[PDB]
This record gives sequence, structure tokens and C-alpha cells, in this order.
Amino acid sequence: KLSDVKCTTVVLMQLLTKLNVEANSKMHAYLVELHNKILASDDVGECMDNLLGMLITLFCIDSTIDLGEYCD
Amino acid sequence: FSHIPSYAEYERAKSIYEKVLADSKNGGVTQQELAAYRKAANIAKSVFDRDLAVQKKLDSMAERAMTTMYKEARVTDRRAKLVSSLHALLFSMLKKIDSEKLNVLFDQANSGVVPLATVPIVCSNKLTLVIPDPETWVKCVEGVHVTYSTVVWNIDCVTDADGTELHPTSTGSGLTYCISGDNIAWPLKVNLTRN
Amino acid sequence: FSHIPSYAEYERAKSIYEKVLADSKNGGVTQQELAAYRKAANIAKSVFDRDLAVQKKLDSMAERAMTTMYKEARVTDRRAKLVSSLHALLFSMLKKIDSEKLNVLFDQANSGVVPLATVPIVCSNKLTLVIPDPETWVKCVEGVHVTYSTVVWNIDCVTDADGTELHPTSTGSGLTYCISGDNIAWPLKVNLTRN
Amino acid sequence: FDKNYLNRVRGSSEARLIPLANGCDPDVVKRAFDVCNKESAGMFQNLKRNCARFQEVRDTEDGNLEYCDSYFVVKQTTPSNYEHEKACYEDLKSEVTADHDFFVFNKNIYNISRQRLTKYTMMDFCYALRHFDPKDCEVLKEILVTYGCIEDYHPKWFEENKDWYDPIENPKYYAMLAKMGPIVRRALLNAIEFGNLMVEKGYVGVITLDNQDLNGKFYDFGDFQKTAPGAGVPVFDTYYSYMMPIIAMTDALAPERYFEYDVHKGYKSYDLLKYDYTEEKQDLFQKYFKYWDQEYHPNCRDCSDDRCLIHCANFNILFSTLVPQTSFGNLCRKVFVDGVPFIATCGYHSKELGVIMNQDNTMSFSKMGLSQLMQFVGDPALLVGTSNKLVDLRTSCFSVCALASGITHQTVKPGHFNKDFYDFAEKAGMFKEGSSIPLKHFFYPQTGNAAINDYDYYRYNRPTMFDIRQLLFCLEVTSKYFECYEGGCIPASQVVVNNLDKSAGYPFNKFGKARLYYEMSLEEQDQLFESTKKNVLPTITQMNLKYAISAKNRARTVAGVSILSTMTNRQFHQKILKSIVNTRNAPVVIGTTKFYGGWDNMLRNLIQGVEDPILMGWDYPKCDRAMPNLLRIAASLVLARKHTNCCTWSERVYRLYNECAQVLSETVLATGGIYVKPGGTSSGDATTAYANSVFNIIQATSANVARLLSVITRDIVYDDIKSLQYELYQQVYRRVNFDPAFVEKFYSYLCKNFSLMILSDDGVVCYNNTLAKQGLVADISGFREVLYYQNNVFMADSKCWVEPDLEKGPHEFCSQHTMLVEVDGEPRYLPYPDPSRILCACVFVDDLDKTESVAVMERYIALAIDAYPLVHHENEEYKKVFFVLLSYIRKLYQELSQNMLMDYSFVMDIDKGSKFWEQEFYENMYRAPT
RNA sequence: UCUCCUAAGAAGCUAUUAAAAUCACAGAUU
RNA sequence: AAAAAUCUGUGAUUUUAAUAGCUUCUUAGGAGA
Ligand SMILES: [Zn+2]
Ligand SMILES: [Zn+2]
Repeated sequence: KLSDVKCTTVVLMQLLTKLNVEANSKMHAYLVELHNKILASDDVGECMDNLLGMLITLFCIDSTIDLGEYCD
Repeated sequence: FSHIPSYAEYERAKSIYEKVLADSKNGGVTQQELAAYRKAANIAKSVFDRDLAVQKKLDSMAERAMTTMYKEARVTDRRAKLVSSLHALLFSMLKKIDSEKLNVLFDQANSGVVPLATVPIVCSNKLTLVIPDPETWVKCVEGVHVTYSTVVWNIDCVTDADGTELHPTSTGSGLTYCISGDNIAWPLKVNLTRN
Repeated sequence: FSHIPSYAEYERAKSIYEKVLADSKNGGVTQQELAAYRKAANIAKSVFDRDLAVQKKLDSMAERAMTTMYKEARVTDRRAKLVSSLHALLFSMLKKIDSEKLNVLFDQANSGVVPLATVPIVCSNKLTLVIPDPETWVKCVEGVHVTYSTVVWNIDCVTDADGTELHPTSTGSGLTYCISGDNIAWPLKVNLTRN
Repeated sequence: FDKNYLNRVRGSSEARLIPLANGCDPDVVKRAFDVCNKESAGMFQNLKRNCARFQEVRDTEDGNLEYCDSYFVVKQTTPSNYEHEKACYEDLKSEVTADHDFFVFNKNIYNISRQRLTKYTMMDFCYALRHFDPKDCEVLKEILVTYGCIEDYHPKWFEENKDWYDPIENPKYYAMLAKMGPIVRRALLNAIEFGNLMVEKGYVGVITLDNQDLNGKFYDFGDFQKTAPGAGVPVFDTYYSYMMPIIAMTDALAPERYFEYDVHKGYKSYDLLKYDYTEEKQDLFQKYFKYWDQEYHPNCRDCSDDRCLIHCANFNILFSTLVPQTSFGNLCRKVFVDGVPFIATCGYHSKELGVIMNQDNTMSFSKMGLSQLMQFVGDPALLVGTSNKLVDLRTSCFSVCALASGITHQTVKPGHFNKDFYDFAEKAGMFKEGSSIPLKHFFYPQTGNAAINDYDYYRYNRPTMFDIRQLLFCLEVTSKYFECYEGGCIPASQVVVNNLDKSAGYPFNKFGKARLYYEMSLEEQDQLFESTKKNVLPTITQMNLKYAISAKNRARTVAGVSILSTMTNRQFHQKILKSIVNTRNAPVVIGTTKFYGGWDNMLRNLIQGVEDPILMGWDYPKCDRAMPNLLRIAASLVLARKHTNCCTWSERVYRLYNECAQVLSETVLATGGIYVKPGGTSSGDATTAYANSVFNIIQATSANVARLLSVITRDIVYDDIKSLQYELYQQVYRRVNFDPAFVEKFYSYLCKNFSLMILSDDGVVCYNNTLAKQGLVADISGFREVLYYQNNVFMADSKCWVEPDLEKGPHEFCSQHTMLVEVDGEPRYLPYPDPSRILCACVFVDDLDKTESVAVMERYIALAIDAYPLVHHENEEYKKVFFVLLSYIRKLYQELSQNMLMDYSFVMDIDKGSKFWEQEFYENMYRAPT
């Protein structure tokens, strides 16, 4: 189950980079910190919280229309 | 299939040679005709060195070229739809992770409460939410505390779309804002902070 | 295949043999002349094959020479283009040397030699300064004039990492730059200018 | 106990004392010595039994006794030596001599009382700072505490600060040591004064460090023999040669600096256009090292051979910490182009070597060809001279200019996710809870500032001296390893380029790659290289980030050395490089193949011949950043030692100043700014691996010489090494020209035991354990001590291993574990990677194209070749790491064949003509050829 | 005086296998 | 905008060596017109 988070975080970071988050020199550093902490950890308890923190930023950058599809 | 006929003629020549050599038991002394048959069969066989070689080379070249074309046509199609592919992959992966936390977060996001989309998120201790309707407001907040994610946040200031700033209502239990929902317009912008 | 002259001789020998072997049947088999015709045709075929092989082997030299000359032409063209580009770059970077300052820098040199590290320190008129933290900005900027070494500098602009621009805030004593806010992304690249 | 003896020892000093011994009996203490006589030789640590010691005490203002460090030592000796020392002290009464006092306490006891000596002499300080171990560190803490070198000291300070001994993790370290500078400066000056006094009074004898009390006063005269007044021969050949590294580890000569630098307010007023400091290094040398009995040429122009060059460069490295930093680098001159003035180089001024002037000079140019234009453009002297000054406080390295485009930030990108294989692996059962193959080796991004944050790690490179005697003998022994290789210069037409489509550095990379610049007519490449032997051609260097799988989170960088460097360094070095690559069964492993039964040959050749073997290994923390400059110069000279006939000495000096100016002191161009590289090897420089290997051999030989010299030769059981150790000290210190008849013998001893296997930075050694137990060979703890003062790093034991059981093979060499498996009926070693790496290089890919599995089928065929030996592994969870790859290649081929039918074609011939998804193709890659 | 078969030397042409060299792509290590 | 080297696979061109075969001149052995 840990590998699932460690593999979802990389694709999430790829999506955020494709969304042109590198323009901000403050948000990018915080996101990189979260991503590195998720990758370098072992306890899924911390990885899940850090992944949720990363995901909170996704809505702010771009209100993805697909937000209503994952529910079902 | 154009190469098979050469194989058929070679086999026919070999069979004829076998038949003539088996029937011609006297060929041991009269080996002239036996040698002639052997040489004719050999000439029939020799066609392979040319026909099979050319066929194999041409087929290999054509297959290489066509495979390269197919690989290019596949990689270009893969690259054509990058961002939508990334979204689909991310959602398919999130579906795999069984965690009620992310499900609750996504349900709340679909409800109508999301970051303000401006003043980008920069720290782990601040947010800015929008609460569309009184129903989700009552569902989420409780007096001074709100729970957007699994964590509990503390409210600092509340603003209305017109810019007027709201204030809490005195009550024995504690500060409250619910009554103001039915008397003021929507939506409300709430500046949170980590607890 | 028919381009080589020997092919015509081979065809002529074929025709002669075919005609003679049929014309000589009046006297019977006549093995004495049949063997001579066979040997003549065999020699003709051998000579034709040898000449064809020699010509085919010699053919590739023309292609090799053409490739060599084409490569030489392309390499000389690329050399010409590269030389033009290098000349343009040199004459572009050599256009902004103020001869006036160079006429005084070498006046004080130890026999007309000055280490390269001290050319911009005595000739330039703008100092690009980079500050990575408020703890350094407070200790270096010193209001609006930055003093480095012995000279006194001014400030022309202040640019952050994002690429935006900070602006001064007027006060009673004079202009100042607002630092230590949470909305400025470090480092700050300050473009000074000599007094 | 007796009180009369103490009362007499008190003398007229009028000071309090407390006995330490129980009476007239002597006292036993552990002190370092420097002994060389007809029976022993070395820097050993032996017990002292000839002296009784009393401690002075004083009354504090608070009324409590303070146990000051002033000691009274009362040595006891025979009447003959008593009279001899009395007569010697009759002279040499100067202020630099500790106050003696001669008396006889009883009819049989003779005393030579020395008053107010400090506890530890100079030799104890030098020895403790040299042979440093973090579990017996009292001798150094008791010195640092007393002389106030830790300003914030409070009781049990060392308990809270657990990493006070780590040079690269305690930022205050060097600032903690620098407060010892005055003591060493005083020691040197007092040594010179005492030498002058001895010469005047006419005494010939040997002076060593243990003679000098820490206050700086000499305190015993047993060995001195008188001679004619006015003619004396003091010898300090081993006083200076042992403390040489500590004069630059503690910044002894700091008060001599010619400039004052404040990190925020810049240099104070000083002379800005002076470059020739040749007339001041000589004065400093005569002021401090007056009694050094060898010549010293400030400029390395005049040096006679590649040994005097090292000897003088060692001194220049110390004396160049005082010259202002804006004085080194390229010189320049004013010339004209058709009447338009500009700047062009006219020499070079290097920290380690000295001033060099070009042999050709011109003051006009027109119709310039391609070679001259390239020389002008690539030379930094025209770019740095026409651009704005730069001052950035993010880095400690000097910053000389900023390009027109300004400073710009560059980031790194994350790695893609190859789900098409992750799902298949999960279906096969690779990823499950409690697995023995956790995921590691991810793709790590970096923020904006990484480009310079990583380059800032050059602050670990500091100017370090070497003790020239030991370093020179170690160099002579190391050069013996490279005695069976070809060497020389080759013409242009014979050069060979591995790959031609690669960047040509700055600014050439704008117009094309190396292919375009290699089209120059050979008559021009030859002219360029030949003119490099009579000129110095400085060039710019880029610093570009790297992007590859790595477990460590830190970024990486590689230097893109410009084409004007490689184009000539290839012609210079390629012959010996290709001779190193084409040799087998030698300490250098570069060029040997891991496949086809090559690994077993290397391992069974390393182990053969050594009695009682016990392998080991070591790791250099930050080798690239922290490599001292002198060792890089030594490696370059060791590789250039093979030009006996093709080049003269002067050309071999100009070539070394070209290599130094192009690699060791680059004008780095990192992130829109031009800096000055402090030192250390650049990864992208030509012949980096071979220079690293030579440096490794030098370090491994020093780690053995130092340990072999520091043992009590009186107590060596073996009668063959008991004489080799004695001869080694005399051959190293008490002689000037090395003796090959002994270098060969010592190299034979060092190759019979302590075998070696080296590849750039990696290494392994199987050393005779019986000797290493007795201290006669450098075991693991014998490398940390040498790295402490020859590399300025602490080699933590967590980075080293030891494998006494040979049958299990090396723990890890070249990042591949070793295992023993029967092949063809015999036991042979096989390598096998870390399965996590193989498993996590298929899931993550560095480009979007590679995520399409069908298009890169060859990636898995190349990955399954290297992961085969995991089939033999006992752990059942590792065989899947290979069978899954086989099944995946089969699946890829089947999918491609089925999918290609949409084009109305059949690939059945090639499909069934594939042997790659079977075990036979790979199994034959680890079998010795017939 | 000529002709058929057989063995060898030599000249040319076909293919199959193995090694070397040049060119292109891809992995691993320092 | 992506450095200096070593090793190993796959594909394309050339030469060499061997195997099999074809055509030809010469010599030698067996016999035939
Ligand atoms: Zn010298
Ligand atoms: Zn040479």
C-alpha cells in the first residue's frame, strides 16, 4: 500500500509541473518539499497526510472539470 | 508465397533423381546418366541461393521500415494528448488507493468548498475557502472551527462578496456565525489557520 | 548488364554457336568440330564473366569519389558559415569596450599588465548584487545606498526570483525598500550603479 | 614521602607546588617522541621513566586553589651526562631556553631541574592532530580547552556537541583551530632564534619537535656535541617536515595577510594592480623557514625536475593564502585589431605554481584564421573584461562578472510513471506487504536555486600543505605502479574520438557540436597543440545539472570543459590512456569486462598470493570537492612522467600550466555568472578517471608509510621487517635523493602483502591480517588518520566494511554485490545488482516516449542481461525480479505482433525468430569463452 | 587422331557459417 | 541546456577464412570411337 502512494505522488507532481507551477518560486519549493518527504518516508500515516497536502494545491491552480467524475 | 514454387521444383527434381537412381540399379557401372541427373538436381537446387536470399532481404527491409513507421505513429499519438492522459492516470491511481480521507476530501470539494484560486497556497498553516450555501456551511463549520480536510482549522476573518466583513455572535457556548447565513448574501470567504 | 562491350561479343558467340551446331548436322554429329564450338563458346562465356566482374568491381570507385567530393564541399561550406558566425560574435563583443577607461587602466599597470580579475573592478560602472535573506539585506543594503569596499553605490532596481519588481516606500527621512514581508520570494537581485 | 626534596626543588622561584610522585621516585607518563639512533627510528609513543614532575598551584582571587599548567620536571641521570648538560647550559642561556637548575639531592641522586614547562610538548600536539581517533582524544581536548580555543566552553561541552571533530559538519571547526596560530608562529620564530644561537656558540646536534615546550622554549641538550666556535650545524630537516601540515591546518601565518576582507563590506584599501609577489615569498621563507636546507624558487619556471616542482609548489600553496585573491588568474595586455584596442592574455599567475609569461607576443591582427578566432573567443580575457561586476552572497567562491542576460534560475523535472509495467509487476506479485524489495532509486526534482546551491559545495576545498618528505617518497613508490605502460605524444591523425556529437562548451556550443569543430584540417590541430607547448590557453567552463535515477536527494553537476581543452589533452594523454585500457592483471581495473568470466578473474587475481587475507574497502567523502590541489598536480605529473624524448622540460612545464589553467582553476560559468573555481577535479575534464585512480594509489601508499613509520621498531618480532622499518625512516627523512634499490624493495613488500585493486574512486584490498594486527600494515583505522590531514575529511566507519570470510567475496565493489555459484562444475564468483534498482528502473522512466513500452523493447532486453545472476540467489524473492522481466519481454513481443495486424501484415517470422524471452540467451553471458 | 568418368592446380560466379573493421540506436558503471 | 571514459547488446555496409555447389584452361589415372 505504501508503493501505491509513492507511485501516485510522482504522477501528481508531473501533473502540477505540466500545469506551470514552476513560475512561482514559493509554491514550487513547498511542493517539492512535500514530494521529497513523501518519497523518502516509510510510514504510510505521514505519506497519506503529505499527499493530501499536495492535493489541496491542485484545486487552487486549476479547477479541474473532472472533479465530479472520481466520486462515482 | 512466390518463393514456395522454387521449393516445389527443387523437391520435384530431388524426387525424380531419387526415383531414377533407385530404379537404375545398373548405374554403378554406367554412372554417366546418374551424374547427369545429379547435376540437373543440383542446378534446380541452386536457384535457392538467389531467390530465398533476395526474398529474405526484401522482406526484412520492408518489415523494419513498417515497424519504424508504426512506432512513430504510436509515440506521436501518445504525446498528442499529454495533459488529459495525466489527469486520467492520476484519477485511475487515486481510485486504487483505498482511503476514506481522500474520499471525504473529494466529496467536500464536489460539494462546493474549494480554495479561493487566488493568493496561491504557500504554507502549511493558512488557507482561504469559499462556502457557497448555508447547507454546506452548517455541514462544515462548527462555531470557531472548520474541518475542510481531515484536520481542524481555526477561523480568523469572514468576508462577503460585497466586501463587508462579518463578526461573530455572542453565545454561552462560544462564538457563532450560523444565524448570519440567512440574513447576508453568499458566498462567504473564510481565512483559516492551522490549529 | 549489356552496357559492357563484352556482352555483344558473348551474344555474337552464342548466335554463331547456335547457327553452326544446326548447320553442321548434315554430316552427322561431327564431334571433332562440335567440341571446338563448345570450347569457343566456353572461352567466350568465361571472358565475358571475367570482364563483367572486373567492371562491377571498378564501378564502386566512381560512387566513392562522388561521395568524397560531396563531403568535402559540405565541410568547406560549414567551415565558411562557422567562420562568419565567429567573426560576427567577436566583432559584436568587441564593440562595447570604452577606449577612454582602457587608456587610464593600463597607465597605472606594472609595465602594461593587469590581472584579468581587476578589469571590471576598475572599468565597470554597474554592480549586480544578489541578496539571499533578510539577515543579509539588513546588514548590506543600509537604506538606499550600498557601500561595497570603499566606493558608494546607488540602487536602480530590485528584482525577485519570480521576475517582478519591488518598489520603494517614501518616508520622512527618505525612500526605503519594504523587506521581511511574507509575499516576496528571495533572493533579490539588486542592480546598483556607481556615483 | 619526603618534604626536603620538594623544598630543594622549589628553588628560588617562590612558587607553590604539590607532589605528584610518592617521594623521590620518578613518575610514568605517556609522551610522543621523535627518536633516530643506532637501535630505533620512528615517531612512536613510548613511556617516560627518567623524570619526576611537580605541579605548580596558585591562589585565586576567590580563595580557591587553581591547578595551573606550570610543571616542574626534575630529570635524573648519570654524573657524566649531568656534567655534560651543565656545560652545555653554561652557554645557550638565551630567553628561548627553559630555566634549568642543577643540584645533587643525595650522595647518589643527580638532578637537572627544568622550571615551568607546559604539560604537552609540541610533538604531542602534532602527533595527536595527525593520528586522530574519536575514542582516545584526551590529548587534543586537554590542549584545546586550556588555550581557550573553544570560546563558549562550559563543563561537559563535548557532551552536547557530538560532532566537534568533523571538518565538513562543524562550521566553527576551522575557526576553533585558528586560535592556535600564535603558538605555532612563536614556535617557528623561537626555533630560528635558537638555531642562530647554536650556530654562534658552535654546537652540532639534532633538534626535533619534542625538544620544544609548548610555550616555545627548548628544554634538553643531551645529544649536542661541541665544536669550534662560529661553526655549527643545527639540523631541522625533521622539525619542519613533521609539522608542515599543521602550519596550514591552523592558519599559522594569518597575521601576515596583505589584505583585509569583510564578507559584506568588501576589501579595504590595498594595492590593486600588483601581481608579481615573487619578491615577498622569498622574504617570508627566509623569515620563517630559514634553516630549511634546500633551495626555494618562488616561480616554478626555474625548477629542475618534477620533484623540485612539487617541493616548491608545496611552499607556494602556504604562501599564496596571503596574496589578495584579485591578483591571481590570467594576466592581460593591450593590443590592437586594425586600430581598435582590446584585451588579450599575456601570461598566467597561478596559486600553486607561479608567474609564467608567453613566449610569443604580437601587437597587430588582421585576416585572422579559424584557429586564431577560436583562441580569441574561447579565452575569458575578452569576455570578463567587458561586462558588469558581480557580487553575490550566496556563495563563498570569488565572483568576477555577470553576463549581459543576467542571473537566471534553472530547475529539474520529476520522472515519469510507467504504469503499463507497474500493473504487470503487481499482478505477478512483485509488490506486496512485507516484501524484501522496497522501492528506492526514484527521480528527484530540484528547486530553482539548486544550480548554484550545489556548486557552493566547493567551500570544502581549502589550501592544505603536505609534508614534502613523506609525500615525495610516496610519489616515488606510487610511480612504480605505472612502470608497465606506454606513453608519449601522438600526431593529430592518430587521435581517436569515442563520440563526436557532444557539446563543445561555452561559447562554442552556440554554433555547433564537436563534430563541426573537428573538421579543422589536421595541419591546424597540430599547430594548435604545438602552440599550446609555448603558451597558456585559459578557457571557460560550464556547470550544467545532471538528470538520472539516484537514491540520494542531493543534486548533481558536471563540468562541460570547452573544446580547446579536450582537443589538445587528447593528443597529449591518449597513448597512456589506451595503454591503461589494454592491460590485464594490474592494480588499475579500468578496461576489464564484467561479463564472460571477467569478474571471477579479477577477484581470484586479487586474492592470490596474500597470506591470511581479509578484504576491506573505503570511501572518500566528497572526493570531487575536497581533493587537495597538490595531489591533482602530482597525479598529472605521474601521468606525464612518460615523455622522456618527445618533449623538453620547459614544454612539460607549459603543458602543466595549461592543464592547471583549464581544469584546476577554471573560470566557471554557472547560472548567468562567472565565478572562479577554488580547486579539485572537474568531473567532465579529460582523463578524470585516471587522475582519480592515481590519487587513490597515492592515498593508499601514504596510509601505509605513515603507519609503518610510527611503530616501536625495537619490538618487532620478524627480523626482516624489523630492518625494513628502520631503513624506511632514513630513506624518507635523512636523505635528499631517493634510492631505487630500496624503492623496489619496499614496493615488493607492499605488493606481497596488502594487495590492491583500484578503479577511479572504488577500491578493495586484501591485506595480510597477522601483520595488520601488529600495526605493520594500514588497516581500516589507518586510512581515517591519513585522510584527516591529507584530505580534510573524516571517514566515518559507517562507509567502510570488512569481510574476513573470503568465500563470500567483496561486500560491494562498483555498486554490485558478489556471490559464489558453481558454473561448469567449478566455483566462480558472479556479480549481481541491488534488485531494488533493477525493479525501480523499469517503473520510472525519464521521458514520455519511453513510457510507451512497445517502442523501447530493447530497454528490458538490456536490463535483463544484467539482472540474470539473481536467479542463483538463495532469497526466493529475488528470482521474480528476473522471471517477471522475461515474461514482460514475451508480452511485449506478443502485443506488437498482434497489434501490427491492423496494418495488414504478419511479423510471425521475426516473432518466432526471437530468443530473447528464453533463459538460454542470457545464461551464456556469464560463462568463460571456450 | 578424338570422346566419357575420376584427382589436383588455377580463374570466375553463387550462397551458408565464423572473425575483423566502419556507421546508427539502447542499457550499465566511475 | 545537457560533460571525460570503460563495458555490453541489436540492426546496416565492406573484407577475410572455411564449407557446399556451379562454369572454364591445364596436367595425370581408368577405358571407349
Ligand atoms: Zn624549485
Ligand atoms: Zn610529449
